[PDB]
Amino acid sequence: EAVKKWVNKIIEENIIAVFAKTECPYCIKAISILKGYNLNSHMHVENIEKNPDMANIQAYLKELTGKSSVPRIFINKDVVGGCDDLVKENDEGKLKERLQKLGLVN
Ligand SMILES: [Pt+2]
Ligand SMILES: [Pt+2]
Repeated sequence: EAVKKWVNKIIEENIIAVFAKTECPYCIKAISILKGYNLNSHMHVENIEKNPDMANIQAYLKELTGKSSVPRIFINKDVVGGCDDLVKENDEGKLKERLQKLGLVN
């Protein structure tokens, strides 16, 4: 239960929640895209590889999203998914619409 509660608190306390790991190019790219929207104040990045419970965290992220890979991206508890999902939403205008509805971008 403790792992699930830990992941949940990260997702609930931060509007933009990103689970990543060390030296992960698509993590870095996703985080960079999000920071380009000046989301820093409402973003939290958790490195789940530097964690004794990495497998449990990944299994729970898969239960929540369908995939165990990082990056895993949540916006106001909604599953965005991975960096490719973020790029699709960004290119098609859905990311900006998300952030507008949250008051995060004018
Ligand atoms: Pt943070
Ligand atoms: Pt691992």
